[PDB]
Amino acid sequence: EPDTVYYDILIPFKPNDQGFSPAIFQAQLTQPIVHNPSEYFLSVVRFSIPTQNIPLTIPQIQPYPNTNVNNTIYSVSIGYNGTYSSQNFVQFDPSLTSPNIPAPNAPTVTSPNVEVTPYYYIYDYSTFLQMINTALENAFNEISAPVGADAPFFFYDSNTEKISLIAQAAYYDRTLTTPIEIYCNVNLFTFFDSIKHIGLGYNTPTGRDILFDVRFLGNNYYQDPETAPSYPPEFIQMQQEYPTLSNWNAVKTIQLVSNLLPINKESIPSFRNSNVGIINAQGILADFVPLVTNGPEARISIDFVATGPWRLIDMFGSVPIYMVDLYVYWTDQTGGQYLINIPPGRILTCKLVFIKKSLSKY
Amino acid sequence: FICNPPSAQTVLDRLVFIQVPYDITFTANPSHAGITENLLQPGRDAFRAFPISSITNTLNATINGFPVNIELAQIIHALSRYHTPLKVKNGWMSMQPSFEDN
Amino acid sequence: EQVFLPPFLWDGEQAGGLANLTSLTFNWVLNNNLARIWSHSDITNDVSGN
Amino acid sequence: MSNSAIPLNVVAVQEPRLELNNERTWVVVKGGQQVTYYPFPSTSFSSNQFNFICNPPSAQTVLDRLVFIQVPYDITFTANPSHAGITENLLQPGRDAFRAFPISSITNTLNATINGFPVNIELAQIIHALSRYHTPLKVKNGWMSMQPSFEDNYQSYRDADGANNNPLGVFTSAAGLSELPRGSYTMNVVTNTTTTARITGVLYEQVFLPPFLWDGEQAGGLANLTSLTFNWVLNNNLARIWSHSDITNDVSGNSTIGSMNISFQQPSMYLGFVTPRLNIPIPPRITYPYFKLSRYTTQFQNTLAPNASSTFKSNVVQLDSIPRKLYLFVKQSDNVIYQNLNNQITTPDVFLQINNLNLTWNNQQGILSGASSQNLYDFSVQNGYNKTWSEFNGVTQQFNGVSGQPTKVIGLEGGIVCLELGKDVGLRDDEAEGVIGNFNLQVQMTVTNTNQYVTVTPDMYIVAVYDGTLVISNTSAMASIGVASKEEVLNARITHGVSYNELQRIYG
Repeated sequence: EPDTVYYDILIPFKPNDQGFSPAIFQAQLTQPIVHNPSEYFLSVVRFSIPTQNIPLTIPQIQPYPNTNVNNTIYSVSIGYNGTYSSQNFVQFDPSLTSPNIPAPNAPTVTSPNVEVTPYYYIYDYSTFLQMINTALENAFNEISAPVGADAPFFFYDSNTEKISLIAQAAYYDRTLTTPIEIYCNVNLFTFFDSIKHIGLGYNTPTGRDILFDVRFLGNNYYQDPETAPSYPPEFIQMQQEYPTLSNWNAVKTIQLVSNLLPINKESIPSFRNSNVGIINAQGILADFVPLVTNGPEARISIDFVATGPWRLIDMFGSVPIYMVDLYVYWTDQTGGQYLINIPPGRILTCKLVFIKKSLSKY
Repeated sequence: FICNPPSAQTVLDRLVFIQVPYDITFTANPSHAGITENLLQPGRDAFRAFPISSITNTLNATINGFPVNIELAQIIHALSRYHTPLKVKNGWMSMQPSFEDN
Repeated sequence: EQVFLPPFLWDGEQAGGLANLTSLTFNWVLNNNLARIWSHSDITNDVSGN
Repeated sequence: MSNSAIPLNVVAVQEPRLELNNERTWVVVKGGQQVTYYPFPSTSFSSNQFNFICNPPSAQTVLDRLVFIQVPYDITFTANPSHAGITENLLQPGRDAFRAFPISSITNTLNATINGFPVNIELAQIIHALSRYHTPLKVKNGWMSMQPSFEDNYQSYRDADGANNNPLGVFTSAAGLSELPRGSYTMNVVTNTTTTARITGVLYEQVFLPPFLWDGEQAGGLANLTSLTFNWVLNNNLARIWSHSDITNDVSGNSTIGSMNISFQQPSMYLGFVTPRLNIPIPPRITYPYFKLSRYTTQFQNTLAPNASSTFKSNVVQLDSIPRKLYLFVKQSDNVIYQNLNNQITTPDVFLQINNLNLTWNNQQGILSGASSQNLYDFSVQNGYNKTWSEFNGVTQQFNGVSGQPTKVIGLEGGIVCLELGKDVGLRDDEAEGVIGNFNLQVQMTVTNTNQYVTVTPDMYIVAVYDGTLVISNTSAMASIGVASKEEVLNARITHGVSYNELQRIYG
């Protein structure tokens, strides 16, 4: 009967014999919280989630004909004279991750898209850039020369916190008359930008458009660091000004849902196109998009202390409440559920509030 | 699901259910091998009864804006044991895999 | 699978229906594990046993 | 109690273990003196048709509703060229029995006139629809235990053996307190080998058609009858009594058995006359419930197999009165299966599975068109269907565990949808279960065949059953359908008094 009662929901940590925790908690409470919930607006403060376990990205595989479960919707190019190289895509190799998970099966006629197994998760920038590298390198080698010159590579600074692009340096700078060039799949682009990039006509049949430009044009010279310094400097560097965390993320939302509290049922949006429609109805408690920018680390943890004003959900029937049930999920486009997982070292904590309707509303 | 009665003063029958087309694949564990003979056996492996209900953490329905929910997971295997007679067991119930664990 | 919660009923006896409803709506949240659908024989293991 | 949205009224009850007080009475149970029984032997049986006539003693003796007819017989099979094979005893332990139910399956029609007004039921195919329908285990295992009466549940015998629920097995091998399989019913074998076999016995079958009853409870037996004469007429084919399994016959389609003949010795029929007490007298004229089955059948040219679907159109009809109940089962055709016995003896008694049905009663179409097959089963069970969902719509994945054969599929049984018109179709207002007028139906429907073994040409059905009242007075037999008027039916003082279910019982 009192005007307002708070409740605390925390979930500890429970691994399987196989190390994994379901971030759900559910509990029958040994004695009713609200005497009669017809006159309460339920709302939530202070909820918090360990995000330490989520991929940085789930890289996307081309939906076929494509029978290697592995190579993706990515590519690169080199030019010289200008003889081109047919784009080599990029092959997301398992053993840089895993290596110990079963791989799925590439899908002729039937359904064409490979469903996402925890197998595709990639954490770090250290792990993905190191993949473009094996591609550019492997690309370049079809079109040799002149003389000796390493193919370019991507590296990500810690605290930069910005990805870079290193390339020689007395060729292939774009101001020289004989320059070698880089191109992409225009899809892969989103991560790399904003390097300095001349645009070329979007999605052309033969691979190659967008043109990462080396030439400086800068307070931009760079060297080493694997030999004693030398004049002129070793290679040009073109770090992106913007620094993004970003386009990169696989986290597109998170969603606490609770199938117990008398509540009211609001619909979540789909990623389907055709159609929209079609309002669905299930209770939805609290849920937020990633707040840009909380700056990495935000990969470390999400947090939502309420800042006002009270945001109310409703409550309906007249059953004294006996159960706190709560589920947490993180979603990616294309919009699949993936119930969140709590890492060995952290505890997952919501809070709750009931207010007596009469104080708030006439 | 979300479904509103078609018309005014339309009474609604009380047996409700749900059909759900599925797909499953089994994979062998690379220990103890072999491992001779087909993975699925003749009188060795079949559905748990009743399947969907057992793997439901909880189901909710709200008749006319007032919420009613049950806890399907643990309640069931005990609520299923009685009050069942053979007549009834053989009837409505039969659709879902229906036999107990002796 | 039958919907199992009263008022709705699963025993073969028949009793009045719920007029005058405006909007029914259900909601199924699946238990996380999903292996629990299958059963097995401990025998086929055998002797190790994984 | 007056605690609800609308106040409700209270009463108390006492828990079973204590009343302990309420008025007791002593209920003496009066039944007329001198119950008797007598075997009336058939005045002029034959091989083609046989027929009994009996007259109740007088105006005041009440005959009872449960009648049956026992008939002694012999048979003889003889191994044909050129199958053999020709090894082992011509009958085998798991493979042979009578069809459930044996003489019922052969009757072309059974006619029985009462008190001078003739009521008859066709029986060859109408009997199997009614067979699965209303019985439960405890009543199946009572009166209906005399005819070899276990329903054929597989789509062909061939696969059945040897399952401990196989439809024609030996007594041992059938679980404890259950329905025992067809093979168990006794008759002596005078001889058996290869090249010959000969059996003799006596098979009971209780005459089916209403008024006479086959379900356990008793309703007042017909009186005051003046005279009563049955008479059957059988199908010439007659080879249908025996049923035989497939496996034993060899490949090249050759059959061990063919051919053989049957014999009957004069058969009888047992009536039970009861006569009332001195002081309690029976009213001059009385009134019994009077049912009436009918069958409409439509066959087509097209064929489907071994498991492809089809849709079909039943012929249009006009119905004099809305009937109480209807049955709509489509079964392997009658055109075939009277030609060429081995097949004729062999074929089971199951029908094709219903993928769905679309029905039109008068001036509406599309009734039930979006209802999934599963729904039909539920209403049918509600009417008493009694078979599990697995067999209805039957098929089964029984899986092999050997490297590396494919894994057998079994064709199982059949489905037979039933609807009650008030319960299920919904009759327009001012109209109800008994009323008269002219309402045309035409039931389109889609079906798949399931047994893996043979191609099938299918003939659809519709059994309807009207409910009337028939008055007997000696000697008269007025009978009338829909008693029953449109204005009276509309006015309809309604009693919150009687339950539905008690009403359910006096079927049907």
